[PDB]
Amino acid sequence: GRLKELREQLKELTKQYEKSENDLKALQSVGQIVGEVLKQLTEEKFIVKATNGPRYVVGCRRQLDKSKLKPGTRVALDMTTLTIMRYLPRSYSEIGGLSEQIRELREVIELPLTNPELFQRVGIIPPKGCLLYGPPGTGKTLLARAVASQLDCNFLKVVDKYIGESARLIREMFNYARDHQPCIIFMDEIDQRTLMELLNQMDGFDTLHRVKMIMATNRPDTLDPALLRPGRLDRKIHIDLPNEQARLDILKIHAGPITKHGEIDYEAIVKLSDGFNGADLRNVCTEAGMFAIRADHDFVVQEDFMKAVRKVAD
Amino acid sequence: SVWFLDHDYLENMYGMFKKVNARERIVGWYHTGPKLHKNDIAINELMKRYCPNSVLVIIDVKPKD
Repeated sequence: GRLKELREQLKELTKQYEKSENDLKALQSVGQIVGEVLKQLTEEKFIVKATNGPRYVVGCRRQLDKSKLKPGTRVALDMTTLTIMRYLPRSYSEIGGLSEQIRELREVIELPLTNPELFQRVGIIPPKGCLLYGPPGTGKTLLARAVASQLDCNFLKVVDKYIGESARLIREMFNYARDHQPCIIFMDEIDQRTLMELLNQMDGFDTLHRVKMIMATNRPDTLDPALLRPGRLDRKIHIDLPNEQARLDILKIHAGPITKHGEIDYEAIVKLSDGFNGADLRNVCTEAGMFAIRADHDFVVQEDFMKAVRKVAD
Repeated sequence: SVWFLDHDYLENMYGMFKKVNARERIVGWYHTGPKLHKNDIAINELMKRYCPNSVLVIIDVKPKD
């Protein structure tokens, strides 16, 4: 017994001493100044700039793999010789009836995303994107992130020009987008010679990677005839008019994640208020939940929805 | 077979050098007398303890060509 602690003690005696050697050895590194490879002046020397601003010319130390040190590459240089060292780069249907959504949109979004061989054999460049238009909110604000669900891939939301940074950033993120072929760029709420210049990126500027850049947004008031011309904008999809039954389906979908008695006359509620909008039905559900919170009702009583329906109708 | 490497002096020099230069550490031993005296093997064994793979370097005071 008296020896067991001694065994563990030994591990301790080394442990604190272990750090001493690690601390002493660590107690000598002088660090380095971080900078970027501004350009490859020569296979032996290159022009770099430290984050502080000054620009120098340095060289690989032993083997810095110039093949991978293309113009622009973080590297830390010692402030005694300025040499290159370690380099380190630093719901499918939430709108009820979506037959319109799961149809033309699907057939024009995924079809050009799978078999480029089909079209190139046809000799026709695949359509690059389609435009959706109709009621704001349900058709515009909603079902916008849902496209990722429909395609099951993460998308990028892109909200004359100041300096042209619109097109500049579009291209600069285009490579990232192309790195993920299934990814779809969704420049919703997109809104001279930037929109028209915006018509030139799609033709070239790395647009041969099988991605449908759907310019689907009613926000732009001005419509470009060249864009709607076949090719660029293959076709236009009009957001369907809610029929007050799709409203019932939307209410049911949103009624899902809600605790309630169950005796909900959903048809009565939808007839009470014509929200007409999936976000309006979301607000209806939220207001019903709030009314339930009043008086501390874990459930939601029938009249609470009706108050919610009436409130939104205003 | 009469060879001595003061352990105390070796350890003390080791410690001093590491204190002034952490990155350094023993890598072997060196001796003169170009004709490698037969004792070398035995001595190397001692170094094998201090370093698992300790190399021996024989240096010449007078270089010819």
